[PDB]
Amino acid sequence: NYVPEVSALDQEIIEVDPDTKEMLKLLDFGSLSNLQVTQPTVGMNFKTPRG
Amino acid sequence: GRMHAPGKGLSQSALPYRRSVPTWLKLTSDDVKEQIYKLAKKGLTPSQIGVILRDSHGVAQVRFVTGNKILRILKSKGLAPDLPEDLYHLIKKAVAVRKHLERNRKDKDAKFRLILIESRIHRLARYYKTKRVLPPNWKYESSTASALV
Amino acid sequence: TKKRRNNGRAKKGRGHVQPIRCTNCARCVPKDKAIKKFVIRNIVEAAAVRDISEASVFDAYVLPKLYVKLHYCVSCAIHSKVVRNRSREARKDRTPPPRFR
Amino acid sequence: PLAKDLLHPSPEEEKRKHKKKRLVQSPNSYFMDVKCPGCYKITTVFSHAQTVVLCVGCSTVLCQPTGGKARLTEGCSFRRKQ
Amino acid sequence: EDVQGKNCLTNFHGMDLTRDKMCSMVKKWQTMIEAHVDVKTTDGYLLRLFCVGFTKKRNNQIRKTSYAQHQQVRQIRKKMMEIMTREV
RNA sequence: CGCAAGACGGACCAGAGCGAAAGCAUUUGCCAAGAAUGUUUUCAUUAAUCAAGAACGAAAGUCGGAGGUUCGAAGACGAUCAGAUACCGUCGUAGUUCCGACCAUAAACGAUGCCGACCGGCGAUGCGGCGGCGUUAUUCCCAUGACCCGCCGGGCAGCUUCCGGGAAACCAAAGUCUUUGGGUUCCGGGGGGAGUAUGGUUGCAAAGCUGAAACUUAAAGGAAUUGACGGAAGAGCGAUUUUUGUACACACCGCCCGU
Ligand SMILES: [Mg+2]
Ligand SMILES: [Mg+2]
Ligand SMILES: [Mg+2]
Ligand SMILES: [Mg+2]
Ligand SMILES: [Mg+2]
Ligand SMILES: [Mg+2]
Ligand SMILES: [Mg+2]
Ligand SMILES: [Mg+2]
Ligand SMILES: [Mg+2]
Ligand SMILES: [Mg+2]
Ligand SMILES: [Mg+2]
Ligand SMILES: [Mg+2]
Ligand SMILES: [Mg+2]
Ligand SMILES: [Mg+2]
Ligand SMILES: [Mg+2]
Ligand SMILES: [Mg+2]
Ligand SMILES: [Mg+2]
Ligand SMILES: [Mg+2]
Ligand SMILES: [Mg+2]
Ligand SMILES: [Mg+2]
Ligand SMILES: [Mg+2]
Ligand SMILES: [Mg+2]
Ligand SMILES: [Mg+2]
Ligand SMILES: [Mg+2]
Ligand SMILES: [Mg+2]
Ligand SMILES: [Mg+2]
Ligand SMILES: [Zn+2]
Repeated sequence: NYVPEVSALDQEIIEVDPDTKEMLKLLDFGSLSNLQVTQPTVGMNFKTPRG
Repeated sequence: GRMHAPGKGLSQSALPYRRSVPTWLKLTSDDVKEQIYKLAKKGLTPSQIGVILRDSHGVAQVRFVTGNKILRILKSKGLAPDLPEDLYHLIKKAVAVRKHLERNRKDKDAKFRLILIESRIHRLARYYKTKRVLPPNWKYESSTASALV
Repeated sequence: TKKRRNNGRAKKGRGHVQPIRCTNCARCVPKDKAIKKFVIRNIVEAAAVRDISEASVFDAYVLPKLYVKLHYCVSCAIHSKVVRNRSREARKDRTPPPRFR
Repeated sequence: PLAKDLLHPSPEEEKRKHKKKRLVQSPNSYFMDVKCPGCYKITTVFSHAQTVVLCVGCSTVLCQPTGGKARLTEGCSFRRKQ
Repeated sequence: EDVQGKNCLTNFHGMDLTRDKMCSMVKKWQTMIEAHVDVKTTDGYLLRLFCVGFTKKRNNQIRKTSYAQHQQVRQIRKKMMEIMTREV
């Protein structure tokens, strides 16, 4: 039952995507100060090259 | 599916629910009828007239504006062809295939397609005889076909 | 009793496929059914590589490769052991054997 | 699955279906007002036109037909109707 | 072409590629386009030129094959023929 | 190093495309035809399946012309063998190639008629259209090609599922069948005799289509299981629970075909 002194979930800044921010806003949680919006990846290439 | 092909396509037109002429259209029924008469005198089939009216003059559906179809307007005016346009096109295609086939005796596919086209011609001719659009003696003969169209 | 769903060939949506000749026995076998093998090897073998690299007049002269396309009928493929029988469940697996180490 | 309101599809559901497979048929086409820079006349053009549309006043090619839609000539502006 | 006292003098007669180069150029999931022309030089030499090209896979491409449609192949072949004609 | 003839279009070539099916692959041009997609065009029931009757129809085969490279039925030889009149090797005639007339048969197979409706997911792929960040080429600009992410419609298929079927093998059709009726064409009635005899009809011929009876027999046959052989490497109705094939089960010393 090892317990750290501080929580690993505690972060002064948490990075979110704009879509996550919109989802939070729809649930009237857009006022959080810990959130930081990061620029999404420009290129949409997430699939393994078929071959 | 197709009458003479295995294909089962679904491509066609979908008319809107509303039958009312749109507000922006400034044309009257008489002006549309005059345009139809001028296009017919120029020598255009009703299908081409409808295409031109749709593309250029913003006339989506003449039956919605004038209350009548193109062929009925032509018949009332008297500028209507003796035989229907679709039968005319079928006979013209049969004539073209037969003219090609006489110079190419070994083209069996042309013979097969000519048989199919003539079957469609016979179907349409029988239908038009039933409706008395054609006299009950009109016959499609290969020799006469060139003079017919 | 059908043994395979594809009838042991790769014909789909067509009627006829031109036949080829078995490299081993010269039998006529349809091209889609035949067992194909692309062989890329060295002209000189392992010992010949070291024996030739010293007698060459060039520096770091690359030895040419041999490219061959081989076609086999079912009997010759099975007899030569390039193809083996598999279990009823293992027949369906059409992944190429893991030659890449 | 096992629970879907067929009477009230969402607006995005009905724009994703085939035009004939909707609850009520509706075309995907429209009419537009087009203006060329040379000449001031406004011409009504169907989106899926099949003929070359020429400006009556000044004989300018407004659009060229293609497989799906008609492409407007460079420098021509258009606005949808209604 | 001529002998000048223990000196054979040669002239251009042809050009070709090695067997392994051609065998390694041809691969299975792409399109090959070939063309040939008959062109006469200004000094009377008549030549027959052959050209071959292969379609290239894109850097970020996920599709296994790289096939050109028939009209694209015809355009490419015509572009080959005109360039080979205008350079001889 | 050249010349000549004839036949075939390798690799690219894929569970990819086209065609009613047979079938279809060097470049270019001409000729006619076609599916799919797009459509706020036109006609307005014109449609589906089909006795009679027609067009096409691999290979082989037949009759006239032209060519005959390769291969090669028949045939002559050399081997092998107890014996080979076979398999193997050397030659080699019709044929294999083109034109004009016949022939209408294939395991001509998806061993699965066509038209229409409904009933689960997933990822690709070919054609057309629609939308959208971003990389590349047309020196600039749109725009058009090559990629990338999606949507829709036809098409060839694949994986998965206690949708439901079925004797099972398996099948998203071979489902929506004792809770049995959407339309329609062909077609089967234990195993042999036998697709034989005869009559008719078509063909130059070979043969094609239609097509019995007397008589004989208690089984023949399908799918799957456990064994035995081989000159091979909780779940199922239920039997039942190294791979593989089997027409064997008195289990290869088996079974079985024709003189
Ligand atoms: Mg029909
Ligand atoms: Mg259409
Ligand atoms: Mg076949
Ligand atoms: Mg195989
Ligand atoms: Mg097809
Ligand atoms: Mg080639
Ligand atoms: Mg009949
Ligand atoms: Mg033949
Ligand atoms: Mg023959
Ligand atoms: Mg002869
Ligand atoms: Mg022999
Ligand atoms: Mg020989
Ligand atoms: Mg038969
Ligand atoms: Mg088959
Ligand atoms: Mg059958
Ligand atoms: Mg698809
Ligand atoms: Mg396609
Ligand atoms: Mg596309
Ligand atoms: Mg029943
Ligand atoms: Mg019986
Ligand atoms: Mg009996
Ligand atoms: Mg138990
Ligand atoms: Mg049980
Ligand atoms: Mg066996
Ligand atoms: Mg078996
Ligand atoms: Mg057994
Ligand atoms: Zn072989």
